[PDB]
Amino acid sequence: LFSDPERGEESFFYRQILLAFEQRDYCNFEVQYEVTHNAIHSWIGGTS
Amino acid sequence: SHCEFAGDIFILGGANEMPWEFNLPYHFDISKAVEHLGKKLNGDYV
Amino acid sequence: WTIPQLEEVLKRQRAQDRLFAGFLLHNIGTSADVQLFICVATGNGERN
Repeated sequence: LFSDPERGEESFFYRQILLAFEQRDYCNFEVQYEVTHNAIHSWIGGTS
Repeated sequence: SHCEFAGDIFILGGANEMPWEFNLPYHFDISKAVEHLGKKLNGDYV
Repeated sequence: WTIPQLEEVLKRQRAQDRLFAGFLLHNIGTSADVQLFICVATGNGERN
């Protein structure tokens, strides 16, 4: 979560959030929206 | 690069010896060695 | 690529094993090039 060396200033989810904001129709807005929530669940959850 | 031993020749020389030169090329048998290499007799080799 | 990904790809290409050849260059009076030819041992041992 804190160690993403993909680029020195941009996070992992920033690209996703801009991509989700790009489109206009609301159904596709939702379908681009859920993945950030799901990925945070998977990350912060751990294997407990 | 398959190469194999062929044979031997001995030449007699001395410090005080008359300069001798043959009048004819000398013949040696190497047919067995070529057969060992496996190439045909009328084939090629070095 | 930028500095983060460059440095970790450098680390991950250092991680494994590899072989080098070492030369001792010196001036020869004219620019040229040199070729590398490795030789594999044979049955007779000759550098075929």
